[PDB]
Amino acid sequence: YLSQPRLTYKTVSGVNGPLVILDHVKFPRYAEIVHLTLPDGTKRSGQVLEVSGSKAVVQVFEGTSGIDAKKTSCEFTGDILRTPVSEDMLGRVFNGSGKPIDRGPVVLAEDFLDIMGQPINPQCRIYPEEMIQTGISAIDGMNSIARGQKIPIFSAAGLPHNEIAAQICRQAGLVKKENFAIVFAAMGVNMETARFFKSDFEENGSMDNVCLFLNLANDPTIERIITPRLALTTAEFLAYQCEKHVLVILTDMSSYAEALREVSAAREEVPGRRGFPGYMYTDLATIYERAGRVEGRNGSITQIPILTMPNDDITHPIPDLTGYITEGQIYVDRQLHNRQIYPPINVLPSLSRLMKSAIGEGMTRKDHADVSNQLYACYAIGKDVQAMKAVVGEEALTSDDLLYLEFLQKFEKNFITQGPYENRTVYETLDIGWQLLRIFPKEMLKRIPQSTLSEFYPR
Amino acid sequence: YLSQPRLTYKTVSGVNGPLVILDHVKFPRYAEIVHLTLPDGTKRSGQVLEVSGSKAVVQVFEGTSGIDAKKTSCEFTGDILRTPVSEDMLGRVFNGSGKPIDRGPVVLAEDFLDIMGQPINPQCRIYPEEMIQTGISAIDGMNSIARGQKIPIFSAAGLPHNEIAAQICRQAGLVKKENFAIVFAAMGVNMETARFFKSDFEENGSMDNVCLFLNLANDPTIERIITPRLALTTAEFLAYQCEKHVLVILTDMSSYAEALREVSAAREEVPGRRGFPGYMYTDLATIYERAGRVEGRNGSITQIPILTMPNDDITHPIPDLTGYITEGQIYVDRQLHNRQIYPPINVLPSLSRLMKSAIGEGMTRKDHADVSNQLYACYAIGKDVQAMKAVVGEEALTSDDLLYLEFLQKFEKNFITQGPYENRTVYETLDIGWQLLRIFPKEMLKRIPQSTLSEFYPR
Amino acid sequence: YLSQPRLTYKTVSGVNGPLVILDHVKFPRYAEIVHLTLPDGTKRSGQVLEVSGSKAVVQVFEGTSGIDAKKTSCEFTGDILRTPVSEDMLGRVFNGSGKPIDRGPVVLAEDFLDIMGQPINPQCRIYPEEMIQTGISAIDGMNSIARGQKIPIFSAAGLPHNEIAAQICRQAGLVKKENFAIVFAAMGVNMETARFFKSDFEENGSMDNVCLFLNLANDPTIERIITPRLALTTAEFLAYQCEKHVLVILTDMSSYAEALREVSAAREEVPGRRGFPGYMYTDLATIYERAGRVEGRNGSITQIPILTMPNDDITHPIPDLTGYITEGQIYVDRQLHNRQIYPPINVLPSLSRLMKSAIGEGMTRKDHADVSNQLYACYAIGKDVQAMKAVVGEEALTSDDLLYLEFLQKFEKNFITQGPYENRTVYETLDIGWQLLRIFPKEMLKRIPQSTLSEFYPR
Amino acid sequence: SLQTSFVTLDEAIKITNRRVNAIEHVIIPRIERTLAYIITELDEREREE
Amino acid sequence: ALVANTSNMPVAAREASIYTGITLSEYFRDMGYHVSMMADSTSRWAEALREISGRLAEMPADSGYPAYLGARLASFYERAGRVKCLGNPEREGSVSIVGAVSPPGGDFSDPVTSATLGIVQVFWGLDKKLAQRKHFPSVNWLISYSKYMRALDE
Repeated sequence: YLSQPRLTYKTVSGVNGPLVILDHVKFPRYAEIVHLTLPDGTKRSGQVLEVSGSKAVVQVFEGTSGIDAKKTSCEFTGDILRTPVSEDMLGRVFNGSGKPIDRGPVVLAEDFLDIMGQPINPQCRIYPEEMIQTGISAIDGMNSIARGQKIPIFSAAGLPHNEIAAQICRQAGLVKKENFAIVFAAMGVNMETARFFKSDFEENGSMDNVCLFLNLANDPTIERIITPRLALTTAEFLAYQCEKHVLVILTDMSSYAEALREVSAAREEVPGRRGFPGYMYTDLATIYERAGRVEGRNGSITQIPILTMPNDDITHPIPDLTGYITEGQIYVDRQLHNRQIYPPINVLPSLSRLMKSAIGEGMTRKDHADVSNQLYACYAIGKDVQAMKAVVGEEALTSDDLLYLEFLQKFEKNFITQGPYENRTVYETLDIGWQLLRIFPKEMLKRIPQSTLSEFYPR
Repeated sequence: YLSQPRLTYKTVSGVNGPLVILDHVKFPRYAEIVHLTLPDGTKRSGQVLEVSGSKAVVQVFEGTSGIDAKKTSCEFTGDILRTPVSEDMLGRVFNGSGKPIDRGPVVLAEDFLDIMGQPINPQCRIYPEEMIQTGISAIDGMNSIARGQKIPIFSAAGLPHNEIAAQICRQAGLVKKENFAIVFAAMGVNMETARFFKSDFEENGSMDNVCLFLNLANDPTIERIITPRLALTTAEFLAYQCEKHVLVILTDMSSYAEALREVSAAREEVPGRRGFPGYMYTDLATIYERAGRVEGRNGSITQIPILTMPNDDITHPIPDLTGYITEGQIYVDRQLHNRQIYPPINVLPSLSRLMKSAIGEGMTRKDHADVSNQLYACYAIGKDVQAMKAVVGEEALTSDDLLYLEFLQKFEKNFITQGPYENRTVYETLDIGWQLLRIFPKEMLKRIPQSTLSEFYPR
Repeated sequence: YLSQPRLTYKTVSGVNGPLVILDHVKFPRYAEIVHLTLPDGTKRSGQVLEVSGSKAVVQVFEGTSGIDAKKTSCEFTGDILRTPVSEDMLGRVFNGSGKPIDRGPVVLAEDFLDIMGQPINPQCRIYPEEMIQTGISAIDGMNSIARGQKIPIFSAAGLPHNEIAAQICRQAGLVKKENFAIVFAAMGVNMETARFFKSDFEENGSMDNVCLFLNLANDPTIERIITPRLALTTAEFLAYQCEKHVLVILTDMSSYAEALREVSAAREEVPGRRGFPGYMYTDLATIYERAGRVEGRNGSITQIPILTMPNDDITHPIPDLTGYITEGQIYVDRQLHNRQIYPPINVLPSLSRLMKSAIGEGMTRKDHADVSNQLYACYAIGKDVQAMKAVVGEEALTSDDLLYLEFLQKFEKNFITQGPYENRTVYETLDIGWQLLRIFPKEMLKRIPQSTLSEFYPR
Repeated sequence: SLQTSFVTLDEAIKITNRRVNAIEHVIIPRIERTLAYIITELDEREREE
Repeated sequence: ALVANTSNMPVAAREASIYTGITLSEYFRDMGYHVSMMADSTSRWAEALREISGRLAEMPADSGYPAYLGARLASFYERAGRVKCLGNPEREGSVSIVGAVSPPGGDFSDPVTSATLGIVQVFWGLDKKLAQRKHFPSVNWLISYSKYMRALDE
């Protein structure tokens, strides 16, 4: 606590777009939170971005319209933005500023954390082990998410990245061969989609384990920047202090990146590559890397950042800088979507670098690794045979080629195509895999050891 | 009547490129005019670009060479450059600032008009309809021009855009079932071109209705910023007060745009694409839109501006911003010119927005709209076939592709190719159109209704 | 001389990157040298690149790390970097700052020359008309070297351009059927490269005629843009005051360009291409043009500014601007090196701008020019034939094409391939030329007149 | 028929392989050089801004 | 007569050299002679303008060049031409200008080549790939043009 009376200033040097420049401010802090009172009694929030002597420069969260240089007062809190956190806030819905928008009370805090936090000391970081099943076969039997990795979903604009994200929140959980929570943050979301998330989470009973942050497209752009920090700040409290596993989903990081560029312009910084700040790399790492396991504690944080690829070009700095510091990718395609496949996830370009540790005896099932590798080869071959068929015709194909075409057609129809309300656990996903693999005789399943085939292949 | 003596200053602050900065000026008026007397007696003029306190920045039209910072006398007119205009300006040649170059007297001020332009109330603007029969099949057939339209000719350096513009001027007229006055603004035009147009107007006996404004390539580059405003100001007097129909030709908006760039850079303004002022769009809109008809008048202004495209592209800011303002273009290409095709006009990237309404029963021919669309599609396809042939060879095309290739070759030879001293009517142009369309069997002419085909196709 | 005591300042205004800004300086001189001592006794030097009033901007060669603001002591020498030069610098090894590093004494000057030098009066410059016999057929035949000519080797990282330069140093003579003083500027190179040349010069028994200037990869980057001037300044003393024929070799000029680019960025100068200063050409000319013979004096300077081409990009500003200044290039590539061909010299993209005058009757043999031109035609065509045959196959070729493949194959292994110690005469090179030309019938040797074929071809 | 089938096949293979070789040795290299050229020029425009 | 302002001479002098040369050309033009001057660079002059503009801290335009680059080239080339001379003796003269340009990399896209092509009426484009084959003069003959064909047909 400070127990120091706050100072309120009526001295304003000028106002320039989103910024208000104050004067005669006593020992101002950088990143200090202040509150403005306009002549009409309207209150606004803001944050100090520059303090050059007594000339404090504050960015106003809301619009600066209506602010004068004679009557507007600025109340200083004497501190920076610290988020009230508790276990009870799980099951609540908040806006970007951390305020409730679910008609519930303000959070009754157990502590206050600096939302910027600190990096996790690498000496106490534990390599990812067990798996967190998502319920979506395309990313459980092919590229599973290890309990501690960070694997993004890259999508083009217009693809159902928000519907999949909502499905993961409803279905995700532990393998279960009470301590699992999901923190969901949507940045720059439009009103129709924001309603979708809120209503879909409430109706299906999942809300008890979801902490939802909604930053709407028409909300202040600076609030969009702290939104993912508040989500992770909660995740760190829940995960590391309350000994539980937290799945954090950061939706539309591309909208975050645009908000970050806006803040950079407010500081009159010269834009870097493709208009983005030269520090975009470390800023994404600052958010992304606040995850993983820690020594001596049973909690964990995983992340599934979701990013829209501008112009569907994976080379763009946003997916490029993200992927360069994440472990593999899910990758949602367009061809599968136009073919009316849901989920439209393309297994050939996807990768989960930690899958080798996520799956196996004692974590999922003995045959997990073998089924995945054989299915991947079979799908890749089926696509190759399909390309051949288009040139040589059906009569030019042999029996083995026909089996690969049968697999290809049934793989997409049975294994990848799921529906938004069918929850397929890791064991059902593997059983579906075997149903497709039993299309082939044993001798064609070259990537599955004979011991595995004898145990699982028949029946 | 402003019967108030003028102030003359020697309080020159400094001179920087085309800009002269004055201080200690009493109540500076924005966009005022200053007459500069150099120490050697040379008189020059300039226009105020900005004022602040007792300082003003003056844009010197004739150039700043020879100006000192001690003796140069600066006379402030007290008003905005309102230019003398007269109905008898036709049959005269003026320089880029509106002064006689033809050994005639200074134009007698029948009245004065503010060259900045007086915005016309869109409610009283009359939609253009009547088609101008230019004689050029590439225009009269496909991209027809209505009287009051705004259709610039894009070209790159070295192409015969001066010949096309000259041909339109002497062949201009209406589709019949009496003529135009010419206001010709030369901006950065070399002497060889200047005499080309001047001689063509004289040889055809047009000078009785031509007013030239010549700012040549060897003349001052700041002066040409007003030159186009002086030309249109006269056009507006003649068209809207003297009930004349005026065709306005602007020889190059690119040398104009460069003149704006020189000034914009001189005052250290924040540029946009390729170094041009962020307000280029407005500076062009205020010139291009001085066209069309108004309620209560019988005259009109039709604009056909010319723009040289740097690097042969059409994404350069100059043609890019023009395309957003004007109602289509002609776009003179280079691939047609290299093949000795004249006029070398490429019909695919060129459109005329008013074409859909200035043609059809009651204006040209019932089938005009149908013939245009079918010919356009046929040409576009022929080019795609040519693009394939270049890769697969002439031996890898089907019968239909050959029909489009035959169309493509005959289309450019018989339809587009014309010659500079032959005019064809809209009805003759369509008859040629039909000769090209009759290359195809009726079943392939999918953009012409069956009723139209049965009336004309078998003829 | 300068008899007045020099002043010492403790008036450093501030430090910004590599530039130390002093105030309160008495009558600052542009391009004067300042010596500065750091609080710990370290001595460093720099040059005034800007003066304004009482302020001066000093660029420090060693660097600005550790430069203080209160205790830094600077003194102004009162002149430009004039350096001591003497004849007995041959056989000495210096660093990039002009100091000895061979444990010998400092230079006992015969005079002091301005490192910036002076341009040679073009009226007294005498056109080169003597040939140097390099012993390399790839050069002596098709791209002859004149005495006083500027010929860099365009190379790429990993190619043996250091071996070629070393070879040239030993077996470079005259075709008048001679001991060159070599000045070797080793800048931006590792120890092993500098030791390679130093050892080779001793192995050749010529070290008493070699002056070395070393500036290694671990040396300051600002000294790397005076080292060439130090080498050339010494060369000018030897060539134009002591009438000694000097060969000046500058190691990877790209380290010069990179050192210059760093300075350009530090001073915020106008970029041209790839971030290099818009004046890069002028700066390179200052270095390169210190070459050639002068009428009335028996000395000469020949340059070989070898440079590494970044990413083998022949259009990179470094080889591009050099190509515009020097009399052509030798140019090696990876296509020859990857086949164990030495020297890996590719004649096609190479040229010697003085060859037309250094060969022929009275110089070498009268058929020299004719043999070279036809070999260029045959070599280029053989490359064109491979470009075709790679797609169409050997069966698509006729006897007219196979001859060029036979020529190309025999040309590369007989004419270009030699070995590090194969020293051929110019006459032997031409005889080899004919042996390859005799692959074709007389009618196909279309670059050679019958007045030459009838004499030489039959043999 | 064997021999005649072999006939229509030797020409078909040479014609198909020639087209494949051109794509690989002529058309794509040219597209890659164009793309790399564009990428470089775009960064040059970014720098002057 | 010839003017030397070599690459390793003061860069500012490159502007004076270009104008000095053409001024001399006009002098002889006025005397009834046909003058055919040639400046073997152009790009080096525009380069001087860029270097000075930089030192001046002026706002650059396309690729670092001054916004007024086109203004300088236009007024330079327009001093060429066949003229009737001033003076009672009724002389006839001309100045031709054959100016080289040095585009970096051979890419005909720089502000100097682009602006020049909008000014000059004859385009003698050279192809580096022809020079490599010693096909001299290395004229492209596909991109070159001359707008005086019709003038000389008579």
